[PDB]
Amino acid sequence: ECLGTIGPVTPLDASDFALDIRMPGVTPKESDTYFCMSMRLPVDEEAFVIDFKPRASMDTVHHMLLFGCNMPSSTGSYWFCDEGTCTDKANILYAWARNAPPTRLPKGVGFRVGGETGSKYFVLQVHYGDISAFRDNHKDCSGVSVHLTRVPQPLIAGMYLMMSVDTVIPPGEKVVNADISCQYKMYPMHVFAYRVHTHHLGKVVSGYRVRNGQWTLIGRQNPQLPQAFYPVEHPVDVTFGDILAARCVFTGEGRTEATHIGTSSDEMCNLYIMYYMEAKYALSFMTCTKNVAPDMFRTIPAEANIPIP
Repeated sequence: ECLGTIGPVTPLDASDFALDIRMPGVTPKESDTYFCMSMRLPVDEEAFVIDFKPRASMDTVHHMLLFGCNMPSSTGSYWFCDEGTCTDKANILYAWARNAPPTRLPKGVGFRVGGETGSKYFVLQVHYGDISAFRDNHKDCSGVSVHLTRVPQPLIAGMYLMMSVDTVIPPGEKVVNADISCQYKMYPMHVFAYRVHTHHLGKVVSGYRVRNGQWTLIGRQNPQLPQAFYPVEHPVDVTFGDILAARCVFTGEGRTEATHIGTSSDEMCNLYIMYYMEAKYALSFMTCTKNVAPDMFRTIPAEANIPIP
């Protein structure tokens, strides 16, 4: 342990405590290695994550992810995240890039963990991007501190994940569109941040809320930037009756054969939409894996198609 003697649980006032989540002194051998560790919640009952503080090496940490899950992919001290992250759904809670904004939780908003439904584990992913072979051993203890409370929060945060699966990229087609769309049928969620995931053929990912045929932008981004959470300037209310619809733009230029949307020889079109909902009607995760309203896309705004290099 990098000499740090901070302690894995720190009590705060009565109902709160901080959870130092830190790599157990690891040593990366190639630039672009993703290391993973897990931390169990110390409480069995329900708690609320209400804040984070990055503790990343200035000199080499590129990216950090924190997820919430019940079954991490390993039980050893640490592992290579290529192996997996969680065996079950890895529910993303926090993201950090060097020089990207970190996006703070709004006041009164907490992620729900523990209890019957809540994630039992945190898994931390630290991407090292920039390494010298003279570092010998080094020993890095990068991670994050997390502020938890058992004071029930009034708004609860969650992740609405949009995923594409029925789309293929014929090689050399300059522009290929992957569209996603599901009906919204829960209580109101209010969208306040978003992240976009795609492999290297992705050009731009956009996400919208369509209400009575009018599209409101949730967020838009080139997915080859640092894949952190970008804040929504004004949070978008999404409501029973509305449709959520995204739109991944790919290229097949330079490619030999058809690329699919399913490993790193595939592609992916993921849009991670981070929301809050009033506590009594809330849920921590939702997913769309379909395109139920494909014809609607002929009327999608023109900004959805314009590149962001």
